[PDB]
Amino acid sequence: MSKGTSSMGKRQKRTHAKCRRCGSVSFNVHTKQCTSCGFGKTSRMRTYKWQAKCKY
Amino acid sequence: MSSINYPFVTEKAMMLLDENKLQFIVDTRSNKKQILEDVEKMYGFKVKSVRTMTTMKGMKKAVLAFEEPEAAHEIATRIGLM
Amino acid sequence: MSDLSNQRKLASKVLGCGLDRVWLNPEASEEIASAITREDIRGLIEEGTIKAKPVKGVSRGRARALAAKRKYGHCKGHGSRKGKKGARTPKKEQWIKKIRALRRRLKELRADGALDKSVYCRLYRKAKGGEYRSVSHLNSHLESEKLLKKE
Amino acid sequence: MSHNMKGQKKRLAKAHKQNTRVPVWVIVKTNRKVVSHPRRRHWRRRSLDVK
RNA sequence: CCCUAACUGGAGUCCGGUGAAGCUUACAUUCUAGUGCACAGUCUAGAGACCUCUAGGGGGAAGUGAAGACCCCGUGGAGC
RNA sequence: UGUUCGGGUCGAAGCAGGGCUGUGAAGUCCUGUGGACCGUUCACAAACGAAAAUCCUGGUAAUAGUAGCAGCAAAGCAGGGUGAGACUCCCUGCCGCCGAAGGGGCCAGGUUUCCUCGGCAAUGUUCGUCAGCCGAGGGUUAGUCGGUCCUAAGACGUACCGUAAUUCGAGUACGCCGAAAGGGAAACAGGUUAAUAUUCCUGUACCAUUUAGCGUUUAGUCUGACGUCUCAGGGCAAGCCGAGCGGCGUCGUCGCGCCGUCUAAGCAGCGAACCCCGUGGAGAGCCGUAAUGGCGAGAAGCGGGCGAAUCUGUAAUGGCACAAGUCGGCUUCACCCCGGGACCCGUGAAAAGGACAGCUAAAUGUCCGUACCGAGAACUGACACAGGUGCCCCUAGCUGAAAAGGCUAAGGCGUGUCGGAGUAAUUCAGUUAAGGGAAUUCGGCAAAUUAGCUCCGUAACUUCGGGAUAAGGAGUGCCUGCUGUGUAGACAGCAGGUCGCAGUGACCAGGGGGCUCUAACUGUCUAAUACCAACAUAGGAGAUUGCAAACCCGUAAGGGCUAG
RNA sequence: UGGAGGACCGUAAACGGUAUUGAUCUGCAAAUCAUUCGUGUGACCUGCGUCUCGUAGUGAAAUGCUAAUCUAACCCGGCA
RNA sequence: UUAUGCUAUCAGGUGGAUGGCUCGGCUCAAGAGCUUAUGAAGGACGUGCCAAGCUGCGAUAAGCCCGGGGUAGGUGCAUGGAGCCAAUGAACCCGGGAUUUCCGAAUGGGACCUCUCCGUAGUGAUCAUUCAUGAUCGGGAACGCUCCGAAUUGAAA
Ligand SMILES: [K+]
Ligand SMILES: [K+]
Ligand SMILES: [K+]
Ligand SMILES: [K+]
Ligand SMILES: [Mg+2]
Ligand SMILES: [Mg+2]
Ligand SMILES: [Mg+2]
Ligand SMILES: [Mg+2]
Ligand SMILES: [Mg+2]
Ligand SMILES: [Mg+2]
Ligand SMILES: [Mg+2]
Ligand SMILES: [Mg+2]
Ligand SMILES: [Mg+2]
Ligand SMILES: [Mg+2]
Ligand SMILES: [Mg+2]
Ligand SMILES: [Mg+2]
Ligand SMILES: [Mg+2]
Ligand SMILES: [Mg+2]
Ligand SMILES: [Mg+2]
Ligand SMILES: [Zn+2]
Repeated sequence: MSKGTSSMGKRQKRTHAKCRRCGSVSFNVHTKQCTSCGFGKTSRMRTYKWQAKCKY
Repeated sequence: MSSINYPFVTEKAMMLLDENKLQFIVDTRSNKKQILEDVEKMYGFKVKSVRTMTTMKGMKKAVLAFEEPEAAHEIATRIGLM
Repeated sequence: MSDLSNQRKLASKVLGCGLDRVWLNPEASEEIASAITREDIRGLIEEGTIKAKPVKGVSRGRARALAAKRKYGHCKGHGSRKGKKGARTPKKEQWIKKIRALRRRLKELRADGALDKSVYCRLYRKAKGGEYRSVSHLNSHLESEKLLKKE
Repeated sequence: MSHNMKGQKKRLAKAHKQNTRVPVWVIVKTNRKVVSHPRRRHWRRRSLDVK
């Protein structure tokens, strides 16, 4: 069975749900974490310095 | 906080009046107990049962059966439907 | 006429048949086109304008003639057999019917006094051992050996 | 017949009622300057990111 | 296979409808030889060549597709 | 930009074309177009000059009215409508497709695609009046169907401890979640809409909790609660046959063919096997089974208890052309009940819940889902995609071993959405082919041969299992009349007659043998060029370690192996 | 009689993917189609759930697979 | 009437360059500078007569109340129809209040369920105090402090 279009017919599920906290469809249904805002992992909002460039 | 918004007046909703039932658009946050108490306080007729459904407009519709015959007609005349 | 397709679908629902079973009168097309509700379709159905065409079954008469001949033992020769001997007559079923017939025969013979327990036991084991082809063979062995307590 | 909870169906209902044309009177009022909006879609396309 | 023939259905061919893409600096009806970065439709000297269209198989355009994966080079990498 | 001097609605900038000057970069003027800004001196600045970067962005050619709209399901025609317009939309008939899937049900997913009306610019591989398209409006009703409840593998939270620290980390303790295919309290038939219907309505039921009265533990057990293979018995949906009745078809002759002849839950009644209890006393042996078996440690026989599916009645008036509606028989999968056996170096979940003491009445039963598709057009693969998800679970008659293949129902379709025409080469896929028969070719690649079933017969070699369907031979249809086995369904066999080139007549359906290499074998693999001799395997051997072990993970706290 | 086996034949059930080096190769398809083939009671196939991942995981081991990406994935950042 | 074509100009189509305009951007300077359990920021959903997006607002939902300024119109981006409001002083602006769904630090429990379960109506976790009470939590463009800490690269390796 080809790794291309044939295996893409099994895409009848999800790995990420809608996030309560931020509204992004980034809540991992297995790890119970939002990969966008960090909901379900931290009480704070997920932010990294590498999300932008070094400001210089 | 009243759960009752207004009577639903469509063809199918008006077909209920000939079986003494009356359909309302209600607050979707409310339940059958609140709908029954709100209608009984709003018009003072005893409610036999409540049927409720949610629509694809995001509304909640409640169908109310009344105990006293002609109560649906009396409320529909008081509102101004008939 | 515009589409009578809505009326045909409604009439197939009301008649409980398939869509192509529904017959719409090609002369009463404008009468049908005015029918919007299930009550109108019911009226057209009751007045014969709309009906369900007869189901065209599969007739089975020539299969009946063949089945009668096969019951008589014909049309069933080697050039007609396609399944293995064993798919046409399973062997365990053959043994089951054979041994049950033999055992019932022996039981009735022991019951009605024609067979005492000593020879009944040996005959029962012989039947279990495939010594007799059928009830007739067992009876023939009984009469040849004179094992029946005749009176 | 997938099974939605109350909120998932509410979000689907909002997506459905967003998929409407701009009113004709809005087009008249804006003098043909507002004739569409970005939430138009078709059900048989790239699906909703809602449910 | 000798050695191919006839026939069947779908394409193709012709008609109506619909309707893309890929090569393209230019010019261009060529052929021979020579010349030239030693493999030229365009240079040189000859020989040919009235134009347009259709069908056709692919000789040529060192046809098109892809900054050769072979070889070497780089004080370039990666894995082992 | 500073500064000097100006031009412009009596027409600035820009744009198209032209005149003149300048070696030139360029400048200026003229005509048209355009409608509000533009220059100039001396200086000063810069995000300051493009033909090139397989340059970037946009626009737009040639190709070209060309390829495609064929191959895996070659499907349409007549007549009548509608409409401005009809191969393509609607009706009737005829002719077709699928018919163990292209029908039926539904998961995930989709998310309004559902229904009605009104449209046709785009979408639809053509057209279109049609439409999953466009616009407007409408549509989803539950104590009993699911979720909800329970726990599974396994997550998550808090605490503790670690960590420089944390949103990081294993373990422990306590919690909590985790199944729309596991467990599970209870509802059926009919009707109703355009679209919902075990949800609304009619009829007839049932379950749970709380309350009130009437009575109370047996309490800790059982149930929930279980693998694979195989088989008996009983039942039954579907299926089939005969008779009556009621329709339809056929009717050149005949009297056949088809359809129907119905009936839920609930309630009440009976109860097969197994098991148990009381009698009984059975061996130079008896009793059983499909089979294994059983028996003085108590067989057969005889009584009793417990205990099914289903069946019978009632619900019986509902729906049916208020047309009939009455009967029998056979079989029964692929479903239900029940019991047996065999296998395991494999042992086949848990918990909620339920039962064991409840009866009567009244009240309560909230929340979420519910439309429709479920795929050759509603999902996913950018698509109305020949893939995948799903063939996931179901399926009528004949042939036949069969759910194969063929031909037909029901149901779904003529949309695996371009048509016409019939005339070259060539081409994709097929049919046939004299005589020869592998001479072809790297190589019998491709194609052809054989083919079902019954009977006869079957070699070398062998690990004794096999080789084996070896090989090689014969038969096979139809009709008439029968025989045997069997409770039956059926199965097996015989005699005679007879037609054809041909009787497994189509469909379906091995070609066979000999000698070598290699790997023992079934199995695994380069998703998308390698299905092999490679990997694995059982077998054989070696090594470490006595458990606070060997080996291994972690920074630690602590872990895997190890419930060993 | 019995009904064992990583037993046999065989399905366009399901799974796999031999050969045609066929069709297709701006495809129906960024791996499909036809015919022909292998397994088809078991080291079987498969739904849903759940866990294991980047010098890590997974692998009956091909450097195979880990979202069309694999001799060290992907995203952003170091980075102009 | 020489077709198919070729070259130049013109007219038109297509297209959106150029010019002109700009409520936008960018940079620099001067100020000002915390907020949230009295539930923030952020998100979801709802909210308009005809309303789909954005914006505002929160079931009192393009809004409600009071004081001041303003004064004759108003009804957001966004002059359409029809109404409504406004001299009882609206709109608008400044100040102060009210309302303020669900999620979210999110905090009665649980979230592939922005909802759901118990309802004994909710002080979740860690802490201080006498045990009335109180503190901490999330957010903020950069700046600040503490701790952990690469490689490309350069050295022409
Ligand atoms: K349904
Ligand atoms: K050996
Ligand atoms: K260097
Ligand atoms: K180096
Ligand atoms: Mg891949
Ligand atoms: Mg920085
Ligand atoms: Mg060097
Ligand atoms: Mg340029
Ligand atoms: Mg067929
Ligand atoms: Mg079209
Ligand atoms: Mg409901
Ligand atoms: Mg649970
Ligand atoms: Mg054609
Ligand atoms: Mg092998
Ligand atoms: Mg090996
Ligand atoms: Mg096989
Ligand atoms: Mg970078
Ligand atoms: Mg803070
Ligand atoms: Mg260096
Ligand atoms: Zn989030």
